[PDB]
Amino acid sequence: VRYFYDTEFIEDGHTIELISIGVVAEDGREYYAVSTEFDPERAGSWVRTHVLPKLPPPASQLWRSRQQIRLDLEEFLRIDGTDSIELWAWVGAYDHVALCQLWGPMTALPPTVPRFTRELRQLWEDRGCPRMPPRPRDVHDALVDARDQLRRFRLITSTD
Amino acid sequence: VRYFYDTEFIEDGHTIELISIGVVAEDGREYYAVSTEFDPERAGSWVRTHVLPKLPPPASQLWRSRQQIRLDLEEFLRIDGTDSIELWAWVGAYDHVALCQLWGPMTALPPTVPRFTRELRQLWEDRGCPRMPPRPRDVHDALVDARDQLRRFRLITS
Ligand SMILES: [Mg+2]
Ligand SMILES: [Mg+2]
Ligand SMILES: [Mg+2]
Ligand SMILES: [Mg+2]
Ligand SMILES: [Mg+2]
Ligand SMILES: [Mg+2]
Repeated sequence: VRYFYDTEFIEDGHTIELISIGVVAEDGREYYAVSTEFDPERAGSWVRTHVLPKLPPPASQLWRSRQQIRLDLEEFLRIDGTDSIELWAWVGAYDHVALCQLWGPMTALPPTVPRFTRELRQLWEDRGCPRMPPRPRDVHDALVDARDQLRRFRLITSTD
Repeated sequence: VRYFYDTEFIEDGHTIELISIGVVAEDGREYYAVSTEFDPERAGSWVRTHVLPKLPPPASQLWRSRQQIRLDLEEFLRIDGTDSIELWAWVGAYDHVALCQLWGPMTALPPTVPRFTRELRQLWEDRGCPRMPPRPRDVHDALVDARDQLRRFRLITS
C-alpha cells in the first residue's frame, strides 16, 4: 500500500543529481541506497555540511549504481503485485522528480508507480496542524527522514 | 492567498524545459505566458501533437523570455505583499520544479513563495472523489488546465 520516502540530492536550478534514497513501507520493510554516480565536488556548503558526512563508508553495500537502485526499487515497491502503490513524502516535489528520474522520462515510469506523491505536510495542516514529536538529530539521512515521515503519518491519522 | 497553476514542458529524464505556464488566482486574476527559450525541435512527439499546436501565434505578446516570466510572476503572486501565498496544482511535482527553476536553485526562490505545492488530487481523494466536470476540449493549454484546477477546487470545497 503506502511507502514513505525521502531523497538527498544536488540541485542547481537545472538538474537534480541523486545522492541517496530512503523508502519505508507500512509493513516494516526498509530500503536505503546511495548513488555511486553523483559528483561530491559539485555539492554546496549545505550538502557538504549536512548530507555528505552522514553517508556510509566506501565499501558499504549501500553504494549502488542508478540502474541498480531502479531494479531494487521495482522489486521493493512490488510493482507486479496486486496492491495499489501509494507514495508519501513530506514536501515531496523534488523528491518525486528525483525518484521518477531513476527510470528517465515520465514516460518510462512503470504503469504501476503513481504519477504523484502525496504530500504529508498538506495532510498535517489539513487535520489541524497537530503537535509532532521533534525531528530526530540524525536527519538529512534519507532513511531516518523516510522513517520519521511514517512515524508522523501514524500520529497524524491516529483518529481518522 | 491561493493560486492554481499548470505548466507544459519538455522533460527528458534530466531537465524540464518550460514551454508555458498558466496561473489563476482564487480572486479571479489570470496569468499565461509561453517561453521564447525552449527548443521546439527537442520536443517528443506527444508534445508536438498535443502541446505545440495549441501555443499562441509567434507575434503574440504572450511569448515572453524566462526572465520576463519570472518578473511577471513576482508581481502576479504579490510576493511582496501582505498575504500568505499558497500554491496548488493537480499532480504537480514536475510543475513545481518547473516553476521554482524560474528563479534557479531552491536557494534563489523568493522568501514568501511556498517550498511546496499542495496537491489537488490528494485533496479530491481526501474529500471522497466527488463528481467533476468532463475535460475541456482545449486541454494541455496550461491556462485552461489551471482554470479547471480552480473550478475543481471550488467544487471540492463547497
Ligand atoms: Mg528530501
Ligand atoms: Mg520526505
Ligand atoms: Mg532528507
Ligand atoms: Mg499538468
Ligand atoms: Mg530570459
Ligand atoms: Mg497542463
